[PDB]
Amino acid sequence: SVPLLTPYKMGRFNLSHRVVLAPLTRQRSYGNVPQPHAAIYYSQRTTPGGFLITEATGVSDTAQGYQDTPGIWTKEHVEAWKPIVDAVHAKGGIFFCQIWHVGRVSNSGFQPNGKAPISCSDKPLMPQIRSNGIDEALFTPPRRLGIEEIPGIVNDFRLAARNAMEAGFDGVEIHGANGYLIDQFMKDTVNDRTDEYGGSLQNRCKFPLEIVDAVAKEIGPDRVGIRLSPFADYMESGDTNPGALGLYMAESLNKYGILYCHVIEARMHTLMPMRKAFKGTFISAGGFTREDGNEAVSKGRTDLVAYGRWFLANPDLPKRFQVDAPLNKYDRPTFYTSDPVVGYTDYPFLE
Ligand SMILES: Cc1cc2nc3c(=O)[nH]c(=O)nc-3n(C[C@H](O)[C@H](O)[C@H](O)COP(=O)(O)O)c2cc1C
Repeated sequence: SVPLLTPYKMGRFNLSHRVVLAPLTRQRSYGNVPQPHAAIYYSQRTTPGGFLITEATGVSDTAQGYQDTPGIWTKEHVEAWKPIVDAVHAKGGIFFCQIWHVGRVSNSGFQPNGKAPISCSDKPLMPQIRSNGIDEALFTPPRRLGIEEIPGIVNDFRLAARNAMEAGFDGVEIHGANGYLIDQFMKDTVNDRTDEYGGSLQNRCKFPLEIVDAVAKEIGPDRVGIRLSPFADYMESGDTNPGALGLYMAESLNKYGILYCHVIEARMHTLMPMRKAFKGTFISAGGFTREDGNEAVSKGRTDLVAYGRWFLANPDLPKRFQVDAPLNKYDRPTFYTSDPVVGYTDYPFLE
């Protein structure tokens, strides 16, 4: 009866409902290592046939810009993620690992040898902001990547995709949104390169398309999604022509025949052109209510809807939605704190 709670077939996966766990950075993977507490967390949010996306997961030793976000670039990361994946599988979840590199959204304190964060350009991020006291930028201005270094970062994503499979994930979500490394190349206010990776829409999408290319070759395009936010400007990532960026990307990922395109809504024409252009599954995110999502599903505006904050705060979100029970309030001050339990796995199920 309830459109959000109607099954849906995502390529070769059968989903019981359309209520997806959005990727949610929780900063509790000590030392970039996934922790057994995450096994409880994602397990609590699993339903048979539910689709879950992990928090963003680093592709390399320089992919990090916050403390305690997990990697999947070492054999060690692989082994620690296995029991988390298995717990999700035990309750019948389809579980995709979202893979990112923060690029310029970082500092020397997060980089090996204390070196500069890397980006498509050397454009400094929030220059008005310094750390407590020192006249020193909070976001250590980034090093512009040599074109000789770009294939060996695009390979970093190919390899993280490989290690996701090793850990047993069903698939991978490429984090091409929110002002991080992939979005940095795509956005015209950030990418001012005068080589083949910059200086034009096509040049600017070369990077993401190379990444999609290498991941889908590694693991199969049928296990590959990408997240885009062409309309956002998180971390100074706005585009002067966001409708064009969006359409060119959605159109351009058709060639590759990947599984899904997952897009964050603007401040609300926008998502539709991308949806009609992209032939596979479409996932919409950003400020959905139950009723917003029921409506988007029934009117064919999207196939799935990712909920981030409400799902964070309600381990049984899909059930609650099935029934319209009241939701737990989300406690913002513990989104990003570092306790294994508090504001992480102590949001309650329905009495
Ligand atoms: C605590 C917090 C962490 C997040 N971490 C990520 C991230 O790892 N990757 C990502 O693509 N989006 C991230 N998001 C965005 C969510 O996936 C989602 O798009 C956003 O919360 C808007 O959806 P909502 O209205 O359901 O909360 C995060 C959001 C919050 C609140």
